[PDB]
Order: sequence, then structure tokens, then C-alpha cells
Amino acid sequence: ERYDIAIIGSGPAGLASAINAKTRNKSVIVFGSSDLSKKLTLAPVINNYLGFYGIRGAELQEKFKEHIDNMGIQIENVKVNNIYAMGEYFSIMTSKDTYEASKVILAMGMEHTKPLKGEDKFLVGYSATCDAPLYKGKIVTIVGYNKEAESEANYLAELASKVYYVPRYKDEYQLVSAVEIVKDVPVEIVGDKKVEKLKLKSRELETDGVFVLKDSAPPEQLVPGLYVEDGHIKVNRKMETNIDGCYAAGDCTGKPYQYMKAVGEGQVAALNAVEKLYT
Amino acid sequence: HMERYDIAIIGSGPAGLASAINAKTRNKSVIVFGSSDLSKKLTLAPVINNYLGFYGIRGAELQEKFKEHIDNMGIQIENVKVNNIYAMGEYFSIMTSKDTYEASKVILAMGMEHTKPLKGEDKFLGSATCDAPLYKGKIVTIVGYNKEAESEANYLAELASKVYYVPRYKDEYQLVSAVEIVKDVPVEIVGDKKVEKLKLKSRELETDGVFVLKDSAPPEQLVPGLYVEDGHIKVNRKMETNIDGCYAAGDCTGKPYQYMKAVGEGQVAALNAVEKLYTK
Amino acid sequence: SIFDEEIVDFWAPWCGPSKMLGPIIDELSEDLDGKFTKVNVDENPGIASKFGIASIPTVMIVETLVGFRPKQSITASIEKHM
Amino acid sequence: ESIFDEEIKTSEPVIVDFWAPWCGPSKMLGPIIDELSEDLDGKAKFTKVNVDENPGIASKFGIASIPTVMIPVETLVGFRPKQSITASIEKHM
Ligand SMILES: Cc1cc2nc3c(=O)[nH]c(=O)nc-3n(C[C@H](O)[C@H](O)[C@H](O)COP(=O)(O)OP(=O)(O)OC[C@H]3O[C@@H](n4cnc5c(N)ncnc54)[C@H](O)[C@@H]3O)c2cc1C
Ligand SMILES: Cc1cc2nc3c(=O)[nH]c(=O)nc-3n(C[C@H](O)[C@H](O)[C@H](O)COP(=O)(O)OP(=O)(O)OC[C@H]3O[C@@H](n4cnc5c(N)ncnc54)[C@H](O)[C@@H]3O)c2cc1C
Repeated sequence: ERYDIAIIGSGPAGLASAINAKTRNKSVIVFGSSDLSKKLTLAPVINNYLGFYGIRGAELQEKFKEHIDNMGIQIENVKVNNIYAMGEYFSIMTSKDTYEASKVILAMGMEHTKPLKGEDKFLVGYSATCDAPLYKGKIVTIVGYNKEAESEANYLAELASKVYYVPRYKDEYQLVSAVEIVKDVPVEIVGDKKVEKLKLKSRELETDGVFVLKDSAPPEQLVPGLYVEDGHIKVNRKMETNIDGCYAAGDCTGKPYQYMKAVGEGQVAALNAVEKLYT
Repeated sequence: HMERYDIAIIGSGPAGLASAINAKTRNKSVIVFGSSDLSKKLTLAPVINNYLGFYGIRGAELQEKFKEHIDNMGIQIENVKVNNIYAMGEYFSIMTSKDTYEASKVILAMGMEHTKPLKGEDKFLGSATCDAPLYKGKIVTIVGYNKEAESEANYLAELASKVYYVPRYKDEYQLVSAVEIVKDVPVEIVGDKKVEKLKLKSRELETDGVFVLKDSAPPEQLVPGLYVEDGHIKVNRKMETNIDGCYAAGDCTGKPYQYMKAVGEGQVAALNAVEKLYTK
Repeated sequence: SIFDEEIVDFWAPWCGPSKMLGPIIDELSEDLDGKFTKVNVDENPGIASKFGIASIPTVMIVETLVGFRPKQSITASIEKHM
Repeated sequence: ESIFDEEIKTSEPVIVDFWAPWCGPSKMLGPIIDELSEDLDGKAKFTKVNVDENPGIASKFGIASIPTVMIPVETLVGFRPKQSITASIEKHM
């Protein structure tokens, strides 16, 4: 069961894209939070959205929610881990299930930056579960942004000679004794030919491999092969990325961050996505 | 340097309005040219389901919401039609029949214009008031889309050896006896080196020059020097034209014709216009 | 006489566009000195007719540009022709 | 294994796909690599290495990730779509 269009994100762009795709009798799936967008609900008063002078964020969020519910649009309350462009279609990966769709539209908003990772990505990791056998009997460091990262760190302890776990969140850590917890702020990854050490504010760690397990993945990693410049997804006038049949709209594209641009960008993506299904 | 607005918005449709409210947001003086009714298409449309936040709302009802927004922000529409805009370099001079205005930045928001058959190939060989003296004692043909043409035809008839008037509107024509009325639809203009004849459906006219007077000018003519490709204004991601200080938004740029695209485009153009003013 | 030996902006006092062009032309000469002349069609119709000026605001180099044009376009055209 | 080494010396670029049964991306690449081999029959030749079955091959070339595409001339780490891989081949030849 493959949908015609898959929308990544439930913000203004994602919803604006959704209603236009649903208007033209194409099957649509929207991945996101039960709450449309934290920014929509949080905004105190919005004067630059045309037609809703002086509307509260939560109040505007209500108007959008009514729109999709009245149109029979349901949000799939899951987070998208990865999206693999197969050529004719896109495979979407989620921990709870796997979906595939013929077209994709990205509405991810903003994500956290990476410190000196991209210098030696080949000799760095992102999957962890994929690369654990390679580092048998070697030093491994993990930067964890969520609980799933802790579990991967416990897994690494089985294979590696030494495992460091650096938590970026303040919580009790469910970790085996073998894992060493390092409560410091990552700064830089350094190596001559390959990664050799991870430098923190007040500590230095000599390690063969560094894994950065992130809660909010960047667009480039979420969608392998996506061309990203200046920290925002590249899009042409029609909202097309470097990957054919993969669109992007909203804060992710990189223009001024506003609702009305976000909805417009989402609409243009959806209408063009529909066009490509035919011809 | 008199009454120079920070930003001048051409057109009162969704794109034009979206730009206006954003320019007003950042304490920049703004003038919006357009109709008091804002946009005929908004009032005419039966219902909108793809404008996010309004479901099954009649066009006229949506138009009311737009009027409330600008009214609340202290934005008034100058109910005039913009005839020309001349890019001088540091500013834009805005010509109307009633008055003249100057603005630092311009935003274009006009959805559609009359098409021209075989006009652009021989435009050079055939602004009647500006070029009338050149055609003294020669045949000139006029295609009129408004009353101003009748007045211009009467003027031209005094200087030229022969004046033809091709009316596109059905109304009583106030024209001198010397001008001849030709009730047919133009088809094609023909000439080798210079204009020689204007071809109509059932008639052919031998003339030295042809003048085309339109009620709704195309963007290319409205703004001398504007680059237009595929019948729509060319714009980059920031809504910048080939002119360094001229933006465009809405149906005029091209692509899908939709409210949400129009407002988004208007917002990006305005915000970019404000940013350039801020740097200075 | 000097102009003929070297061998131009054609403008008229009634045409608004031609007026705008004048000052634009003047800025161009000041802006670029090294790599302009104004012809009044009213006083020198013979000069205009001889060259076939068919629209009042016309810029003549090799190349003729009829109608108002902005500074950037005119400068680019001049540079291309060189 | 010997057959692969002989092929490496011959030629006509040769592409090595390093994958593991456990790694999800590696599985994705094999179908992409199969499609690439069918599309390209002359420019380059493709071979598939199971990292699980050929640990020696992996360590020698310093593979950094379970799913890696190798051609000495250039090294692509992680999953990539067909278009990106094809283009990288085109220039690199
Ligand atoms: C406090 C505040 C006030 C603001 N006020 C205004 C204003 O007055 N006027 C104005 O024009 N703009 C305002 N903005 C900015 C504007 O709201 C945002 O640009 C716009 O909301 C962005 O919409 P978006 O969907 O593009 O991004 P978002 O709205 O953030 O969309 C993000 C959505 O995508 C989901 N998502 C993200 N990543 C994934 C993933 N990997 N997998 C699945 N789902 C994912 C997120 O959970 C979220 O649902 C304001 C912002 C803030 C914070
Ligand atoms: C019946 C009908 C129903 C529609 N329904 C939908 C729908 O449901 N959803 C959707 O997304 N789209 C719909 N559209 C299309 C949509 O309305 C247009 O894409 C949109 O109106 C474009 O807005 P705009 O501001 O860019 O241009 P316009 O709305 O066309 O701008 C017109 C305004 O610009 C002024 N103007 C134009 N030229 C000049 C000039 N030279 N000088 C001074 N003023 C000028 C005019 O006075 C006028 O007020 C519909 C259209 C019609 C006719």
C-alpha cells in the first residue's frame, strides 16, 4: 500500500501541502505530532498572516486543525527516521512501521547544528547499529540526544574495548557498567587521517570512532542524497530538490520564516507533485 | 524628493495585500495602488477550500476578511490605475493620469494582461502622443481599447494624412469626421523593413504606423525594460526582477494561480524589499 | 559638426519618457567616462528622419534601442557592443 | 575472493558495495546497485561484498561504515540514490 504523496511534517507547510494534494483526489499521508506545530501554538499574536489580524497562535492552530479534520485529513503521529529515494518511489522508515510513497514533501522546520562532523564522516557514524561490528575491540564514543541513544551505547559496550557516553540531556541514564558517562560539552572532532580524539570543553577523549545519535536529524541525513546548502534544502522555483520527485516547503527551504510563505511553499510543492504523477 | 514612499505596491490583490501588511509591520511607509474592490476574482469566486484556515468560505466573505486586516493596520488603497513605472536607479517614478508618485521600492501584483498578435515583431516600426509628430502626413492606424484612444485618434487625425480607428469596445464613439471607423478584429500586422499593413479578419489596411492603445497594459509595457519570459514576469527566489529594485508577486510571476501562493510571494517580496532598505 | 566627424539620444520636449531618458543618459556619461550626445527631434527633424527614428525615445549607438530603458539595461547593451 | 581480486586488477571502473545483512541501508543499496549494473553494461562493472562474510576485504580498504560504495578512485559512504552514484561515476570514469 503506497500513497501518492507523503508529507514530512504537520506544520503550516505540511498542512497547506496536504489540503491541496487532498483536493485533487490523490492519497496523502502526513507524518508529524498530534499538535500541528509547536511554533503555531506558541505564537502570542500574529499580525502578518493575511485575514487573521491579531489571532493568537493557539487560536490560529485551531483554525488549521478544523480545516483538515473537516476535510478528513488525519495526522500520522510518528517521527520519520529516514527516507530512501529508490528512484521511482520513496521508502519512509519509522521505528513503529515502514511506509512507501511515490512523492515526498519535506516540512521539517529547523534542526540542531553539528560540530566538525563532516570533516571525516567516513572515519564518524550516524546509524550505530549498522557500524557496531566494525569497531570490535576499539574505542567508541557516543553523543546521545535521546534514550534510544543510551540503548545503542549499551549495545556497543558488548563489542568495543571502551565505550564513552556523552549525554546532552539531563536525565537518569539506563546504562550498563561498562559504559563510561562523560558529562561535558562536545566541541570538536580531530584526527590526522581519521578520527582520533573528541575534544570537550574541559576534557579530551582519545577514541577511534564517534557516534552522534540525534533527536532532530538534519535534512541531509534524514534524506540521504538530499542537496543542502547554507543549512537549508535546495529548491528551484517549483520547490523541487536535487532528488527528483522529492519536494520541500516551509522553514526548511531557507527563506524568511513566516506562515504565509510556508503555506505558499507547501501549496506549490503539492500542486507540482500532483502534476508529475501525470505526465 | 516629494512624498516618496518607502515601498510602492502595484495592485490590490492577495499578493499586493500580503506585501502591504508586511511592509507596514516593519514601520515602512507604503502606498498601494489598486481598485477599492481589491480584486474582482476574490469577490467572483464561489468557495475556497485550499486556503488554509478558511474552509468552504465564499470569495466575497474572504474579501471581507482582507478588508478588515488592512483597515485595522491603517492601510488605504489609492483607487487609481497605474499607467507607467520608470526605474531611475535610486528610486521609481510612478505615473498615473491623475498624479505622479515616487517610491524607493516597487512590488508588482497584476494577474493578467491582454495578449498581442504579431505586435512584438514589428513594434519598432509601429505612445501615440509621444511619437505623433514623426508620422506627419502619413497613414496611421489606431486600435482602441478605451476612451482615451478616441481622444488620441482625433488628435492624430489633425496631423496625419489618414487616421483609421479600430474599436475593440461597443460604445458610442466621439471621433472627428476625418477619422474612419473600422468595425473588425485585428489579426496580424505585416511588414518587411517597416510596418506596411494591418490585417483584420475580413479587411486589410495599408498604413505606415500602427498604435495600440490598451485598457490593461502588459507588465512589459507598464514597466519599461522589465524582462518577461513565457508570458510571466521572471523572478528569482527573493522575487527580484531584472531591475535591481523591482519585485513581483502573485499571478504575474507565473506558476500556479492560487491565493496561498500569491500571499506567500507577496510576503517574501515585501520582506526582501524591507531588508534592502534596512542595509542602505 | 564635431558629432558628425566622430561618427546619440533622441528626445523631445512633449514626450515624458524621453524626458526621463535624458537625465538617465546624463548619469551614464558621468558614471562611465572612457569606454554620449542628445538629439532634440523637434529642432533637428532632418537628423531624426535621416536615421529613421520611428519612436520618440530612441537611443542610437550600430545598435538602436527604442523606448525608455533603465540604466542597467542600457549600460549592459553598451558594454556588449563595446 | 580470488576472482574479485583478478577483476580489480583488470579494466572499465569496478565498484565494490560493502553491506551487512543487519544494516538497513546496505539492503537498500543492493537493489540500487542491481539496477545500476543493469543500466550500465560497458562504462563500469559492479561487485557485491558481504562485509559479514568477507571481514578481511573490509579492513584492508579501511571501510568506515557498513554500507559503503567503493570504486581507489573515489569512496562513497552511506546510502546514496542512483542519480548521485551514476553522476559520480560519469565524471570519475
Ligand atoms: C514564538 C513564535 C512566534 C512566531 N510568530 C510568527 C508570526 O507572528 N508570523 C509569522 O509569520 N511567523 C511566525 N513564526 C515563525 C513561523 O511560525 C514558522 O516559520 C512557521 O511556523 C514554520 O512552519 P513550518 O511547518 O515550516 O515549520 P514548523 O511549523 O515548525 O513545522 C514543523 C513540524 O514538523 C514536524 N517534524 C519535524 N521534523 C520531523 C521529522 N523529522 N519527522 C516527522 N515530523 C517532523 C515537527 O514536529 C513539526 O510538527 C513564529 C515562530 C515562533 C517560535
Ligand atoms: C471564480 C474564480 C475562482 C477562483 N477560486 C480560487 C480558489 O478557490 N483557490 C485558489 O487558490 N485560487 C482561486 N482563483 C485564482 C486566484 O484568485 C488568483 O490566483 C489570485 O486572485 C491572484 O491574486 P493576485 O493578487 O496575484 O492577482 P489579482 O487578484 O488578479 O489582482 C487583481 C488586482 O490587481 C489590480 N491591478 C491589476 N493591474 C493593475 C495595474 N496595472 N495598475 C493598478 N492596479 C492593477 C487590480 O485593480 C485588481 O484589484 C479563482 C479565480 C476565479 C476567477
